[PDB]
Amino acid sequence: ITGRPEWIWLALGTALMGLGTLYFLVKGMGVSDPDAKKFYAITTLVPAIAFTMYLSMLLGYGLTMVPFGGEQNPIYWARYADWLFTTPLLLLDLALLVDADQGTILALVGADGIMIGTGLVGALTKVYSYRFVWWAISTAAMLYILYVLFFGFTSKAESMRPEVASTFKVLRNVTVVLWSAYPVVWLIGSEGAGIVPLNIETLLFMVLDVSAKVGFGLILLRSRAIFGEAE
Amino acid sequence: ITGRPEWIWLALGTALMGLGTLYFLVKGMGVSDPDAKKFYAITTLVPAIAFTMYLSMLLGYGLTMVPFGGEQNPIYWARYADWLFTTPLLLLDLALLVDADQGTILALVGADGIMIGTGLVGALTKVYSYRFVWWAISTAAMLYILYVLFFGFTSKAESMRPEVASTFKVLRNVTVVLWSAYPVVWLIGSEGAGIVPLNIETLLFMVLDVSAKVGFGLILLRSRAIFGEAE
Amino acid sequence: ITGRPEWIWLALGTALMGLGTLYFLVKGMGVSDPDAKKFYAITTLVPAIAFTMYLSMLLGYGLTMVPFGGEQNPIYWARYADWLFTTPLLLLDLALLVDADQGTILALVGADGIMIGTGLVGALTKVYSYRFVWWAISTAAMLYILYVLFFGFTSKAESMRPEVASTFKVLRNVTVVLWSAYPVVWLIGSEGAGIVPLNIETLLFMVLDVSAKVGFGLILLRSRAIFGEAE
Ligand SMILES: CC(C)CCC[C@@H](C)CCC[C@@H](C)CCC[C@@H](C)CCOC[C@@H](CO)OCC[C@H](C)CCC[C@H](C)CCC[C@H](C)CCCC(C)C
Ligand SMILES: CC(C)CCC[C@@H](C)CCC[C@@H](C)CCC[C@@H](C)CCOC[C@@H](CO)OCC[C@H](C)CCC[C@H](C)CCC[C@H](C)CCCC(C)C
Ligand SMILES: CC(C)CCC[C@@H](C)CCC[C@@H](C)CCC[C@@H](C)CCOC[C@@H](CO)OCC[C@H](C)CCC[C@H](C)CCC[C@H](C)CCCC(C)C
Ligand SMILES: *C/C=C(C)/C=C/C=C(C)/C=C/C1=C(C)CCCC1(C)C
Ligand SMILES: *C/C=C(C)/C=C/C=C(C)/C=C/C1=C(C)CCCC1(C)C
Ligand SMILES: *C/C=C(C)/C=C/C=C(C)/C=C/C1=C(C)CCCC1(C)C
Ligand SMILES: CCCCCCCCCCCCCCC
Ligand SMILES: CCCCCCCCCCCCCCC
Ligand SMILES: CCCCCCCCCCCCCCC
Ligand SMILES: CCCCCCCCCCCCCCC
Ligand SMILES: CCCCCCCCCCCCCCC
Ligand SMILES: CCCCCCCCCCCCCCC
Ligand SMILES: CCCCCCCCCCCCCC
Ligand SMILES: CCCCCCCCCCCCCC
Ligand SMILES: CCCCCCCCCCCCC
Ligand SMILES: CCCCCCCCCCCCC
Ligand SMILES: CCCCCCCCCCCCC
Ligand SMILES: CCCCCCCCCCC
Ligand SMILES: CCCCCCCCCCC
Ligand SMILES: CCCCCCCCCCC
Ligand SMILES: CCCCCCCCCC
Ligand SMILES: CCCCCCCCCC
Ligand SMILES: CCCCCCCCCC
Ligand SMILES: CCCCCCCCC
Ligand SMILES: CCCCCCCCC
Ligand SMILES: CCCCCCCCC
Ligand SMILES: CCCCCCCC
Ligand SMILES: CCCCCCCC
Ligand SMILES: CCCCCCCC
Ligand SMILES: CCCCCCCC
Ligand SMILES: CCCCCCCC
Ligand SMILES: CCCCCCCC
Ligand SMILES: CCCCCCCC
Repeated sequence: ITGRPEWIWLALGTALMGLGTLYFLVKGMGVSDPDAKKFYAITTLVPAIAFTMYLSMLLGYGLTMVPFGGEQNPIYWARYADWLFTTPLLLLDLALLVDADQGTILALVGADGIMIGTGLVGALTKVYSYRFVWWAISTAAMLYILYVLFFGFTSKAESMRPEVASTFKVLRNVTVVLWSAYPVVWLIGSEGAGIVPLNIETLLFMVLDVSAKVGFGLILLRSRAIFGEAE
Repeated sequence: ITGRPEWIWLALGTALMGLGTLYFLVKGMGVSDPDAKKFYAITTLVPAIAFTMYLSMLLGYGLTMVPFGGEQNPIYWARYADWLFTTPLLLLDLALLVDADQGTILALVGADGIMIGTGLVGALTKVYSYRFVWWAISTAAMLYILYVLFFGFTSKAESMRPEVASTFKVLRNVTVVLWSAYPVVWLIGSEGAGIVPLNIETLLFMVLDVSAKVGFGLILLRSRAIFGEAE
Repeated sequence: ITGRPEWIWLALGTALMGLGTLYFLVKGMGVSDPDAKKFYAITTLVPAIAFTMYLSMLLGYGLTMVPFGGEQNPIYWARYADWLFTTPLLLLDLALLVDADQGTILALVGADGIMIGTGLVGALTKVYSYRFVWWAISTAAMLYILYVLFFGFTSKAESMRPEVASTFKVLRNVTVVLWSAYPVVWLIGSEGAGIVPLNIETLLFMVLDVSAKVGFGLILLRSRAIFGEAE
């Protein structure tokens, strides 16, 4: 484990995702509202999945070597197995908050799968220049997601209860800022141009992951928007 | 790229799926009917997924070598990753058109997963004679799907609006004819008996894919069956 | 095939899953109740999936070698591909029986995915002591599932029709007893401590699989709880 300088950030990430999972699990014990139960189930699964994948990276299972640039490059593939399941769950939290229609939910989840799937292909591609073709396709899929979150959901939240509109607006802004950083870290990190070393890259993804999952969840599950209007 | 004679058909397929995706995306911009939005989302995702997998084959990522018959045989595995997601989406288009019940939808999607999954196992199997055992199981799963589309959905469409009944009947006939060709191309192509060479096999799958996805989508999204009855 | 002593139990399992699939398929022909169709579709898919994965193990495709303990250990990875899809389908049978809320269904299916996913990682892990870390995480996920089936569903079934309450109680008890045996067989078998040899381990999993899928299905599909109350 300790033979890799980035191990400290993988261990911290593992701990923070595990602690986040347990807090949400305990906090959700005393909840019977069927609407609130939906948000607790979605939001608790997110850091639980991330916990297992951070642990796999810490123990060395989620790491492979990819030859490109005449070098064997360490690629943590477990990140994409994490994101494949956690990013659509996070979008479902937002879509259920605004009572989005089914067709829009399917478009979001499908574009998200394309985003993560093409990012994985780009991470494992051995022809250096082709890695950035996949990065560009994946980034186009992300821009579609961000467009929908702004010019489809925002207008839908305003016609909703005030507390669900204000909570959505906050979580929307958090998501757009944090998610946009991921393609940048990829491009300048060891998967892309190799400007930033792997140990610093790992620290950046850990800060982003914890903020986008645990921080996101703390804002959502403390809001009254997750409960139905009741007397 | 150009070192493979089949590259021209992979490049054409990539272009036609990309163009198809963009047309459906633009055409769906001016749509607010929640029913129509469902069909546009399903139908636009189909060629978008196929685009990415054709590109992976063009660039050489979606290709592996499988030893059988005393030879290293080029097997494009990316086809099955495509079909795993696009064939159930196409069946969902048909099932939603006739307002199929949930139990029937689950049976269709499950049989479809078995069809594609066993076809993938057959494509990667190293014992030559066993490849055709998997082909037979996969073909049995397809025949179940075709039976349901005829002796379960057809009777349901007649009790529906006339425009949804006539549109379903057309898309049903297109699907049964085109899908039935796939097991035949597999059997006589490089995955099976090896009668037809890979470059011709690739041309045939490209014609079938574009027809079953883009051609299918053009018929559906030009129909009024996708809109609810409104004044 | 016959070069492996466990082949006899893989062949028996294949036959019993295939026969089970055909019986459920025939029995479900004469069913039009939309509620009953749901249970028949879920319950017939379970042994059909298991059939294909037992066949892959029989023919040698679903087997790999994992080095640990200074030895190349035969690991049947196809079991986890089976369980990944069949265990959530079995939980869906139970959840639909008691009309569970959506949030609870998602929590069950998500915990089940974590259970199977971490068990697969543990089966393929090359550092011997780490294999049991994954076993423990997977077992914690199972205990969560069992808790929900007892202290969330049981109370919900009592407020239901008497026949659905008594049928659920029976299937609940069958599930908790049979599922609990799996982590024990893993721990003492070739994936874990290696006390029980592989051929005996394979026999035990076959008895458990057939009972948990075909036996489970025979109890459910003979009950009147799967039909709506009708005159
Ligand atoms: C509606 C939305 C959900 C739609 C989703 C969008 C999606 C279509 C976007 C594209 C996804 C696609 C790129 C997934 C590729 C997975 C692949 C990286 C797995 C590893 O295989 C890659 C190479 C080794 O580098 O295999 C070496 C050769 C091996 C012999 C490969 C044989 C196994 C194949 C991988 C079998 C295909 C399985 C499916 C891809 C499983 C789904 C994986 C997940 C990442 C989507
Ligand atoms: C309700 C419906 C959706 C049900 C679906 C029906 C489905 C059950 C039908 C059978 C599907 C099954 C054959 C999928 C097999 C995937 C497999 C080809 C992936 C590549 O692995 C094959 C060998 C190399 O040749 O791995 C070499 C050895 C490696 C060490 C393998 C270890 C990884 C395992 C593959 C882990 C299992 C992952 C799941 C199979 C992922 C789903 C893939 C998709 C193709 C279903
Ligand atoms: C809501 C719920 C459904 C959530 C589900 C819970 C889930 C997150 C729990 C953890 C699942 C995770 C451990 C799955 C790992 C699959 C992995 C074993 C496949 C084989 O790859 C392992 C190594 C060889 O040993 O690959 C060698 C290196 C290769 C180069 C690997 C590159 C391919 C990657 C495997 C791509 C990721 C694909 C996804 C993991 C596909 C889903 C598989 C299924 C088992 C979940
Ligand atoms: C909890 C994890 C989250 C919210 C991860 C989000 C990840 C992304 C938005 C990743 C995006 C990428 C691109 C847009 C292209 C480059 C490759 C990716 C996958 C890093
Ligand atoms: C857009 C792609 C489509 C509609 C693909 C359809 C593919 C099939 C219907 C494939 C069927 C197969 C068999 C029936 C057995 C032989 C292997 C397959 C997977 C080619
Ligand atoms: C039809 C198959 C069924 C119902 C299989 C159930 C399997 C389990 C409940 C497996 C549980 C495991 C653990 C709890 C940890 C050890 C590894 C597993 C996956 C065997
Ligand atoms: C979206 C965030 C990207 C900003 C990356 C900042 C990295 C600064 C760290 C110093 C770079 C290390 C280079 C010298 C080793
Ligand atoms: C009462 C609110 C705080 C509860 C404690 C939460 C502990 C989980 C770890 C959170 C750290 C990361 C927060 C986002 C920066
Ligand atoms: C379902 C369509 C299958 C028909 C295949 C027709 C192939 C004819 C092309 C000529 C065969 C090439 C053999 C000589 C190289
Ligand atoms: C107005 C209808 C035609 C629009 C142009 C569609 C261009 C997408 C490519 C379609 C070619 C394949 C059609 C099926 C044979
Ligand atoms: C949950 C069931 C686990 C019980 C396992 C009993 C196995 C007894 C078979 C004899 C053990 C073989 C050891 C000598 C070869
Ligand atoms: C009339 C009920 C029996 C029908 C025959 C079922 C045959 C399928 C194989 C069942 C054997 C396994 C039963 C569970 C132990
Ligand atoms: C490729 C993996 C995608 C599945 C991720 C799991 C979450 C799915 C959310 C589905 C939302 C409901 C759509 C109607
Ligand atoms: C990782 C694979 C999980 C999917 C298994 C297929 C069954 C899914 C059941 C979904 C139940 C409905 C949830 C609302
Ligand atoms: C185009 C939709 C408007 C909202 C999206 C904001 C774009 C942020 C740019 C992200 C940069 C990634 C490289
Ligand atoms: C048996 C259901 C009737 C409709 C299915 C038509 C069968 C077409 C044969 C396909 C040939 C594939 C080898
Ligand atoms: C803790 C929830 C109560 C019901 C679960 C029964 C636990 C059975 C123990 C299984 C042993 C697996 C190692
Ligand atoms: C080795 C660098 C080659 C540059 C390729 C950049 C491709 C980016 C595509 C974005 C449209
Ligand atoms: C090398 C050819 C061996 C023939 C096997 C055919 C199997 C087909 C099974 C269809 C029932
Ligand atoms: C080689 C045996 C090492 C023992 C590790 C046991 C780990 C079990 C963790 C359960 C909390
Ligand atoms: C609940 C605390 C979980 C912390 C265990 C993971 C941290 C790795 C320490 C080496
Ligand atoms: C929108 C046009 C997309 C065409 C790019 C793919 C074709 C491959 C050319 C080499
Ligand atoms: C319907 C009977 C299915 C039996 C075939 C599988 C058994 C393997 C025999 C070698
Ligand atoms: C993106 C930063 C999240 C901050 C988490 C703190 C929330 C406390 C209510
Ligand atoms: C299967 C052939 C499809 C033909 C596509 C043309 C549709 C234009 C309306
Ligand atoms: C767990 C044992 C199941 C027994 C199956 C027999 C059911 C006949 C109704
Ligand atoms: C990490 C355990 C949390 C302790 C309870 C927090 C207040 C519900
Ligand atoms: C109005 C809410 C502002 C939230 C933005 C937070 C950016 C990290
Ligand atoms: C909408 C604000 C985008 C912020 C992008 C930050 C990328 C590091
Ligand atoms: C009555 C519609 C006929 C459609 C069949 C088209 C076959 C390619
Ligand atoms: C229902 C007509 C079937 C046509 C099969 C064509 C196979 C090449
Ligand atoms: C009251 C029903 C008892 C069922 C338990 C069966 C254990 C195999
Ligand atoms: C609730 C009874 C548990 C039985 C466990 C059996 C494990 C072999």
